[PDB]
Amino acid sequence: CISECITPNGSIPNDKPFQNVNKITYGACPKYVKQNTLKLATGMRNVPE
Amino acid sequence: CISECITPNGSIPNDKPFQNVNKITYGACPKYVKQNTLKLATGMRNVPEKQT
Amino acid sequence: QVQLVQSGAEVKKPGASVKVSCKTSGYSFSTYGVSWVRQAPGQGPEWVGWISAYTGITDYAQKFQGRVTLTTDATTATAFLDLRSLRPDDTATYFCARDKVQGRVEVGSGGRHDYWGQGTLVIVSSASTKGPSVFPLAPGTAALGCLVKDYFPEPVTVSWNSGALTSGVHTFPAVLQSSGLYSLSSVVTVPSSSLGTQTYICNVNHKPSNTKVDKKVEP
Amino acid sequence: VVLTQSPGTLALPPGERATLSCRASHRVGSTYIAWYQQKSGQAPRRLIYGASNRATDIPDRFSGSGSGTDFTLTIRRLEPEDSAVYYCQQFSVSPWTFGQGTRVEIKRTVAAPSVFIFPPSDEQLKSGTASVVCLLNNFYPREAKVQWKVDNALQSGNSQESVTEQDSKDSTYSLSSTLTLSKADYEKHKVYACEVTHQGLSSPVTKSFNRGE
Amino acid sequence: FIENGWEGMIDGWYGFRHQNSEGTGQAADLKSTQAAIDQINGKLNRVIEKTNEKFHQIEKEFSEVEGRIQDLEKYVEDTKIDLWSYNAELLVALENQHTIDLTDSEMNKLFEKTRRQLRENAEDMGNGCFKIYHKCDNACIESIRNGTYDHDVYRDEALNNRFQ
Amino acid sequence: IENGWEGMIDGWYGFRHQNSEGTGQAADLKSTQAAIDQINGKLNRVIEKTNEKFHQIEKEFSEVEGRIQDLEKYVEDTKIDLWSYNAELLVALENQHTIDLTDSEMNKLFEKTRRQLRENAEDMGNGCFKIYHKCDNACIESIRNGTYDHDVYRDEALNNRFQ
Amino acid sequence: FIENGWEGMIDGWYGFRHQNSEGTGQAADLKSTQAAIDQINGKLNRVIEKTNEKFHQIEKEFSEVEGRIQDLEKYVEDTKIDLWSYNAELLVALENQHTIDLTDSEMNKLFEKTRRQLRENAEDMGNGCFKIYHKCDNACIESIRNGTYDHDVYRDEALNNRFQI
Amino acid sequence: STATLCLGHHAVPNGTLVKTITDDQIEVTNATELVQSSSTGKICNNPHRILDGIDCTLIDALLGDPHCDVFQNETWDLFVERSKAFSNCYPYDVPDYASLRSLVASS
Amino acid sequence: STATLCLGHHAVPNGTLVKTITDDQIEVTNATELVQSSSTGKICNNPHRILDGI
Ligand SMILES: *[C@@H]1O[C@H](CO)[C@@H](O)[C@H](O)[C@H]1NC(C)=O
Repeated sequence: CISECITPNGSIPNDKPFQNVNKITYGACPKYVKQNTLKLATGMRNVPE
Repeated sequence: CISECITPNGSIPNDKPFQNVNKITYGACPKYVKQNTLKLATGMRNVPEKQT
Repeated sequence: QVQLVQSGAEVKKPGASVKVSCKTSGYSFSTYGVSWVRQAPGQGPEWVGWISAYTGITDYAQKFQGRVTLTTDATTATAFLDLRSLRPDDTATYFCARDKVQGRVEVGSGGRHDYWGQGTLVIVSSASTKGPSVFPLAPGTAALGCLVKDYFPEPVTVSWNSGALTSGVHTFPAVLQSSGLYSLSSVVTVPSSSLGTQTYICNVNHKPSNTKVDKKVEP
Repeated sequence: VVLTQSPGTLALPPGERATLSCRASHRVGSTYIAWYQQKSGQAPRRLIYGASNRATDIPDRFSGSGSGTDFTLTIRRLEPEDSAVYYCQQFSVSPWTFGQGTRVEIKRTVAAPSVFIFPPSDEQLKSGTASVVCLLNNFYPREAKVQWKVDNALQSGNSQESVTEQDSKDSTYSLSSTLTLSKADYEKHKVYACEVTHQGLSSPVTKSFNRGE
Repeated sequence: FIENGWEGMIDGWYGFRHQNSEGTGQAADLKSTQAAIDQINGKLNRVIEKTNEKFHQIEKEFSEVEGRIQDLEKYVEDTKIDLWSYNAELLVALENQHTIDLTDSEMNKLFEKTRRQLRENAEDMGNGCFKIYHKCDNACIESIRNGTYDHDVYRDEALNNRFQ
Repeated sequence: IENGWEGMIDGWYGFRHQNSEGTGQAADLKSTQAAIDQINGKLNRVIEKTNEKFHQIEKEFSEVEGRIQDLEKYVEDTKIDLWSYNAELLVALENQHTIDLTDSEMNKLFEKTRRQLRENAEDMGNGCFKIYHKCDNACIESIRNGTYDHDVYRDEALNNRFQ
Repeated sequence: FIENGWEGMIDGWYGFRHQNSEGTGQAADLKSTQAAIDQINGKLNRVIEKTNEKFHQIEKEFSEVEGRIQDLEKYVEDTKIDLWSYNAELLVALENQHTIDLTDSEMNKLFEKTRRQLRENAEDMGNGCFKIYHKCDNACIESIRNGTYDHDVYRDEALNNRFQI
Repeated sequence: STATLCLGHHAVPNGTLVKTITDDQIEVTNATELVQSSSTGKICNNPHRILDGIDCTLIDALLGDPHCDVFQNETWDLFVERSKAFSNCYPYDVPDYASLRSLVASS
Repeated sequence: STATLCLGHHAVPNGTLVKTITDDQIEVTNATELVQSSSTGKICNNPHRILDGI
């Protein structure tokens, strides 16, 4: 397959800016962070009717 | 001359907060960054006039 | 599938204006804007403007502003380009192309000039139109041709046998004469045995002067 | 936002690597860059978008990269198919702008011109002028001289020439120069001759013809 | 103003709901919709604009106990992580607070555009609606939506229903 | 104001009027300095003198040493990458702000001017006012310099507006 | 608008000061007060929300001169400190600029709420007050404050004092 | 008689919770994940030239343990040492092992 | 009849492009460079006591 990021846990896709798989990496990879999830908002505040 | 920042590439002026000359420095120096240019805006959005 | 068919070459004089159509298909017209780029012969492309088929918004290059007007017709699925006060500077070939994604989620930049028009020539000259004379280029490998002589303006389209003979043909760049007109050669190298059996066609066609002259060659 | 791209042209053999640059006058997102290929006549075909990614149906010979101000397009192993002009373009900042354009010529082995002369048509003669055509066909490199002679009277400034673009199959050009006379001057001289100097010919080569025959 | 927001609006992101003689109806304002989008789009593009590449780095897992150098190799890499982690937490938080205020301002701005358009022919009901004080049939309504409503026309009619 | 005025060189924000006595222009110096003073002070914080460092670690190397050198290079690279991010983010934030700061300054001047005219004028929709009375040049500077008494032109204006 | 603010308001953070026939008087708007508080509260909680734990780290003071390793152990720890210090200066600065604009907008919002309510029965004096153009006794005043003022009621009275005399 | 015109925004039946400066949770129309949290569990052989040390460590291929002969004269972008690996030659040790490993690895 | 009064801001014939959160490029009236990009190529002997190991 193709994957520009390799980790011991396996290869990961670098479409995201950050990752939580392993601090050991090789190649074009997201930055390792302690968080396992950070949601970035892509829309307005949601208000029910 | 007078210059409070020295690098191998030569002396640089520390009037800016960042620099891109060399990561090796000595004295009161700007912080080395990978960017070779960062423009900080010192005025409003520039809008040309409508027409007629 | 997905395509952009533009209008045929127009020819206009220094004062007047012009309108170029770009017919789209194969994708839903209203979820994507259109970018327009022009190309002065021999020079590289320069951008003209952009219009959204979702929001009607436009962004003209500030070089043209005033002279240029982009519109879209959702029914026919066509973008239009109107340029006024034509200078001889504006003599160029004009391209439309899909651009930006509108409404839909987002990104990254997957196009952004996905697909382009075949291009549409605009000539801004004050000179007269003149149809070409077509002379035979009278003939072991052997060579023959046509000579398309003393015409204006461009373009002249030359093919062979409605396009049935494609291989071993070289149609040359039109060359400007001091007489103001154009001259153009087209040649074919063919095996010098097949002569009785074969024959040849000069699909010469100069459409600023409606001249379809398919005129022929033999030793 | 000006994109100056280099080198001007560049000629490299098949199976070598072209490495095209595109320096920008201001910093630009890696996402707002695109590369195009254009073979004269047809419209621009888009190779790369977002600086890094191939558009679909594009061989992997093509690939791109760049950070902020220096963008580059690499054709990894050239083919004769690839002789074209290449344009970088940015659409981060109105006006969307294009590059100067880098030409790529593929640098194949030397090839001599096949020289052919053509007398003026009997249909043309009687209409009042004469045009002698000389054709140099399927040669390499581009640099090829053509000199005319009228009963060895050495001509100049009444010929005018036009070169084809490099071929996409065999990577050879083709030339046609055209001597223009008056029916009065043409129906006065016998030996019309087209002498051709070129790298492919170890010494010039003339093809000629005697008028009427 | 609008306590709430409309489910079932699928034409776009901001819109108009009218009621007149000819009946009720709805329609989205595409221009201020894309305006929000284009910002989120570009903001989002800058965040995920492709990261760094890294190759031969230091070791970060260890089998045996080495003392001083290993303590330092672990401290360096931990210190790194903790910082980058803070960067990411702060980034998202800022970006979000902004993405909210961006979109709340877009609605807000559309409302004002619409109020300046009606000039003195209508009043703000208090829930982000307008009581237009004249016969505004469906042609008139789209005239407002598409930016062409001439107030100087319905001035007299409206002005008089409002005041006596 | 879908646009802004070229050729205004009196200041950064201004008034363009048109009345019987003719057209004319003039800059609002107070709200101009207001924008400036913020940009100024923001800019001063950023470039407030950076910091001094002397004997640090080595960062270039001639020979291959393995482990320690690998670490000395990782440390200094990691540093750089972070500071670089800080600077990119800083500028971006500061700029988005410097824009919204100056857009609000214009915005604020407009409101000041609307509260002043009270019920003697209407917002044309392009950031102008149709003042509904004879406002000669004395009256105009009265607005600009914060002294326009509406209670004075009330009756005149109020009646052109409605009857 | 209000080029000043009220000392001695201790009922809450935002309020109403009225003057009518029945006399002057004051009272705080609790809902928009808590609105500001709840934000500051939550912003503040996220900042001071539980820190890290760290145990066996590197050494950071030294007795002898060791050269290379020590030089690195001190560069690492200094580089750490300098960054975290920047983070903290920036954080507070941002958070504060926000905490200001948050509270300025809250006042601002209450004012609008109150203007939309009065509809066409009053005008903005210019200093963030209203000249209500009718007899508004104390009942009427709390009617505004507590979100129940029916304008359709005092319309005619007000409308006429405004456009006549 | 008269008419009513209303300005509004959309909303959706199941939003997503996100964080901001001032608050911990707040529902928005849509969001996107910024942290890559899972992996495929396998290593992609492109575009990086991988080389699988199978039963050999790197240092054993260097020196030329018998079973590590298949590695001779090899190249790699990324060498992969496996848990399963062993030595099976004359018993040795490398003062400064990790340095030699590192430096050959990046050669 | 009546009169018209307009509030406006200035603009300049050649702005400068800068970055923001939402926008990659955006023209503003003026900006300033924050990164020292070039050097004089020589080492200043003040105020630091330099010593040349020749
Ligand atoms: C956000 O929703 C869009 C539709 O607006 C969807 O296609 C996209 O993948 C969404 N992202 C996530 C993380 O759910």
